[PDB]
Amino acid sequence: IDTAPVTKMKNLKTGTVEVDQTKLSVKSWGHMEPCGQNKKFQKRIKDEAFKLKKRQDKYAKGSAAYAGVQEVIDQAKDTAKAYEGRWCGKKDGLPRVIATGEVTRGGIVTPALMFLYTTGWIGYAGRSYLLRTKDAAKEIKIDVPLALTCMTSAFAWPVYSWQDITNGRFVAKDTEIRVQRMHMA
Amino acid sequence: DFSKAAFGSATGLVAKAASQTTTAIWNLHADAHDFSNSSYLSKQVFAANLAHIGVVFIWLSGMHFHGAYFSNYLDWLQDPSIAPTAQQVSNIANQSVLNPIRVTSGFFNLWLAEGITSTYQLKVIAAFGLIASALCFLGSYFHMHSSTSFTRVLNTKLTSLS
Amino acid sequence: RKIPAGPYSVSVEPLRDGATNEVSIVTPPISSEGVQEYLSLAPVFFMALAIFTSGFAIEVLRFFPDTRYW
Amino acid sequence: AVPNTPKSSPDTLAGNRTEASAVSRPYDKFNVNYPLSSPDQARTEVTTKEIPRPEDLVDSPKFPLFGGSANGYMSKATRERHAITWTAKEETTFEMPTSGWAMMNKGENLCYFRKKEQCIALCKQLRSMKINDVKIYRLSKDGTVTFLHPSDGVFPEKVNKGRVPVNFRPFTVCQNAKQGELKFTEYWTKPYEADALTTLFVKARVAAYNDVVNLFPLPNPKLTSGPAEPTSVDYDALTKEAMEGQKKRIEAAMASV
Amino acid sequence: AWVGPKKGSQVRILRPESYWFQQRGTVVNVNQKTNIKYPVTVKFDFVNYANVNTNGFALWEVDELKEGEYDPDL
Amino acid sequence: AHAVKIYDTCIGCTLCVRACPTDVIEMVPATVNAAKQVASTPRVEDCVGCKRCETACPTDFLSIRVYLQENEETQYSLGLDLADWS
Amino acid sequence: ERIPGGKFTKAQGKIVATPDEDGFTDSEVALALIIAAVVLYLAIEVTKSLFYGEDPETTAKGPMTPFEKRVVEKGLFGSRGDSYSPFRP
Ligand code: CLA
Ligand code: CLA
Ligand code: CLA
Ligand SMILES: CC1=C(/C=C/C(C)=C/C=C/C(C)=C/C=C/C=C(C)/C=C/C=C(C)/C=C/C2=C(C)CCCC2(C)C)C(C)(C)CCC1
Ligand code: SF4
Repeated sequence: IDTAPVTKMKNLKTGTVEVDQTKLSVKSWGHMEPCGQNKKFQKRIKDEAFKLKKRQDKYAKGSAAYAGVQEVIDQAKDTAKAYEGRWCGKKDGLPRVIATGEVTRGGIVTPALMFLYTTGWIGYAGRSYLLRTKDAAKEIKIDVPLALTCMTSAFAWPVYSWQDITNGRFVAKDTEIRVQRMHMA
Repeated sequence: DFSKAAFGSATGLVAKAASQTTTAIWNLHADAHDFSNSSYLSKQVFAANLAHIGVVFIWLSGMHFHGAYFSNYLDWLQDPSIAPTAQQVSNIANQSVLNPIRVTSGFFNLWLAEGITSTYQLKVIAAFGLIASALCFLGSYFHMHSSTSFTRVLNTKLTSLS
Repeated sequence: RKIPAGPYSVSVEPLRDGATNEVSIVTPPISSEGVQEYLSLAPVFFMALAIFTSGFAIEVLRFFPDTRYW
Repeated sequence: AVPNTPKSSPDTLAGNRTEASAVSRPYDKFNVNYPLSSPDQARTEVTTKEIPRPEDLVDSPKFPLFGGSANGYMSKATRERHAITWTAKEETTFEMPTSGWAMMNKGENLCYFRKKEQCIALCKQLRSMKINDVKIYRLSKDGTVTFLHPSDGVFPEKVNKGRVPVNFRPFTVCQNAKQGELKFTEYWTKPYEADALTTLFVKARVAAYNDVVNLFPLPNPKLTSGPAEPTSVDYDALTKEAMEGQKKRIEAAMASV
Repeated sequence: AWVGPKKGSQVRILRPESYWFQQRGTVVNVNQKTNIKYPVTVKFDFVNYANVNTNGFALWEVDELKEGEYDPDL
Repeated sequence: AHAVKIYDTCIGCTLCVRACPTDVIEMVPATVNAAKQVASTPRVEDCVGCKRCETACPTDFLSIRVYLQENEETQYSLGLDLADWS
Repeated sequence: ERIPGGKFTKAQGKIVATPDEDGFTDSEVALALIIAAVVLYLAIEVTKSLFYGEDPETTAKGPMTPFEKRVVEKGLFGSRGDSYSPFRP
């Protein structure tokens, strides 16, 4: 006869909320540690290697299947060595993604920038093609030279897009597009 | 000419403003094999059937090719109790766990019922299946583009067909 | 074309006199401009783009397995 | 036959179908001139002698070459019938609206159906086969015959004189009043039935409400039995200045247009 | 005299409920009869949901646009 | 009885008349369109509500509008074939 | 006696202790039924009132109470409006 684990609150009657500046970093958090010395992560790596070796033992030495599983084992070892620098909890051992904004191992800022640049490239290439091919024929029938021209020319999307936004050539005036006014606004 | 007519459906789709919608694309797909009534309907049907036969021959050739190269057919012959696998899986991403896929199509039992004992025979069958698929595609082309109308096969020549 | 034959037919008219030594090429009269136009179709072009992107991702995953450089 | 059809007459099985439709569906009524659009529109009258009820016709020469089907109307279970009277030029096959096929007579033809939709479908089929004078009648429970379809003699596809417009609204579809504007009126849930005057009036009323700078306060009623409250605002001066404001606003608005 | 938009001139649709509202269309012909409520026949590149791209509009429901005072990019 | 209305935008196509499976719409003379004819619905009691007339109207929006009234269903509006209420 | 189903019933060992007697006897149950019968009569009255609606003479022939008069005059308690709003202010 017992309840769920009771958590302890802060009876914060002092009238101030203190945020520790030194705790605003992954290295200063007591629930996540680097994967290198995380015992649970090391156990996970050992279990993975043992399972890979057991799978390898099924196939005889020198066979193509043996070589395939051996390459898998080498890939797993290299992946473990790379992940030793990640951050993985203290009880799970699974490497975590830090989405605070700190530029750290396994962070989000660099992947976010790379994705945003790539997809702004995609969207600006498509928009440029639609602007230079204002025709359904050229939409169903891709003008491959012009399409690839737009695709390779959209590399400057972050600056050209902002220039068009600030110069009025990007957005359209609300009085010039098909906007929903059926309520007779 | 023929290449121009290959995208003729798309050209007709873009020709009229009424067909410049995604609904037109979905109709173009839905009405793909709906061969409209015309003087060449039977030619179209027979050529489509022969093309499908060629596709099935491609499939059979691929299955025999996997049996020849990516299968433990010989080991299964030496011991039928083992798991019949005929699809190798390359080590990309992390899919290496399922590298031998136990095929359950019964091709090993079928081939044993056909007297096939060597993977060379499976290679030969795959090659001849590709040849048969090529012949079926040639025949389908021919019938669609240069052959009899076939309009008599269901009413007039039904006795001969049956 | 009194004999009913389908559109885009490479067939000679079957209403011929005694055996003719004529050249009737049974191969599609395709055009290089037409072939290039067909391969520029939105389905063809975008499926080729998808195949290229998928294969590029495949090769990146093969030569750089997992996200080791995160 | 008693197992084939119920032994009792259609009227006996109907019971009080009338005097209950008037109660169950008091809205279900025909206008004063059902087949037509204006009261002064000839209104050709036909009787049972011309188009008799189907139960009074057995092996009529005007029936087409029809072999009977399970898809026909419900004898002894329904009393309303619709009849088609069309004249042929030759004996050919046609599709019955209730599936199956019949063959038309050389001269006069006559078919009976339950729904008017079947008759109109058959009329469309016949006119597609170059047949004029397709007349469609309706048979009631008591035998009264109402002439329909080319009601004024001219098919509705062709414009004819003497046809008053019906349900014609003199504006665009989205120029109907909104339901909120027609609230507390008989046209609240049916703004498409409001008059043009009413729709324009409420569309101006909503604009009038949104001008509180000139909207009038509309003083409170005197409901309490006590003496009138002295207050601190003169309603007479406010009414006079509101009259002046209304006059000047109307003058300016008419100057604008 | 001619009343309404000139033939072949781009006009912007002022009818709130029209499928091409605030969009642009080319005038085909304007019926020069005072009794016609919607004489201005305008053709649009886009078809509506009924797959029709030609409609008649009233004189007050179309705004005639000059040759270069509109946006060519719609 | 599903109320059916005609509006000024009608241009005398006669397509709505030809599309009606129960002869509801009818062509009256008028002086609002170049065709000098306008649809009218004097036999709304026969309207089943199929909205075939709306499918055939070429105007930007439906010059003929069918307003379904489910609280006023009729054997003619419900398309009853085996039950009679008359 | 019950056959326990569910891991937590077995783990926690909670026992469904039946009371020795009933709990409400029979007389108090009869009193509850009588009060419920009175409530049922009131419910029948309310149903008859609501089904036939409010008659037009009441609220038109019965003069409003001075409270109601002053409330409608001054626009209070949901008056001067077209809403119910029990949580008005
Ligand atoms: C030129 C191509 C293009 C561009 C610039 C945009 C841009 C936009 N779309 Mg969009 N979209 C596109 C194609 C495009 N779309 C296609 C093809 C579809 C059909 C699947 C959609 C379906 C779609 C929906 C359902 C929604 C958007 C939304 C949006 C807006 C937010 C961004 C977003 O959520 O993207 C996300 C994009 C998608 C989910 C679909 C992307 C599909 C492919 C990747 C895009 C096609 C690129 C094109 C073919 C490139 C060819 C170039 C070549 C011809 C040279 C933004 C204005 C959202 C919005 O309105 O927010 C305000 C929204 O809810 N779009
Ligand atoms: C001998 C077999 C055979 C043949 C020759 C045909 C032939 C035809 N059928 Mg048909 N049909 C068949 C079997 C067959 N059918 C069966 C078994 C069914 C019941 C399921 C149907 C149900 C059916 C309907 C309901 C309709 C047809 C129609 C048609 C006509 C046009 C087909 C078309 O345009 O499709 C074009 C091709 C496609 C749309 C293929 C798209 C892919 C399909 C929809 C799903 C496939 C998913 C795939 C298996 C899974 C992907 C892999 C996964 C791992 C991702 C054509 C005459 C249509 C018609 O109008 O006829 C006149 C029609 O409306 N058929
Ligand atoms: C890259 C993916 C891929 C590819 C190319 C193939 C290709 C092939 N497999 Mg295969 N397979 C795959 C993934 C794949 N498989 C996976 C993930 C499994 C689960 C372990 C299997 C299990 C499997 C078995 C057990 C067998 C094959 C067989 C085959 C061969 C027959 C051709 C075929 O599939 O008919 C084309 C058929 C289809 C495209 C689908 C038909 C409709 C299916 C059966 C219904 C269910 C659809 C799907 C499976 C459910 C999920 C779909 C969606 C929700 C994701 C062919 C070489 C057979 C063989 O003889 O190999 C030599 C065989 O016996 N495969
Ligand atoms: C034994 C006894 C007896 C008898 C008893 C009885 C018989 C009882 C009964 C009781 C009962 C039998 C009860 C019941 C109840 C019920 C109720 C109570 C209900 C209610 C309901 C409500 C309340 C609601 C309503 C409503 C609705 C639902 C709708 C309309 C509206 C309204 C709201 C109104 C005697 C006297 C001889 C003696 C003493 C004791
Ligand atoms: S189809 Fe529409 S526009 Fe044409 S006559 Fe009928 S209601 Fe009028």
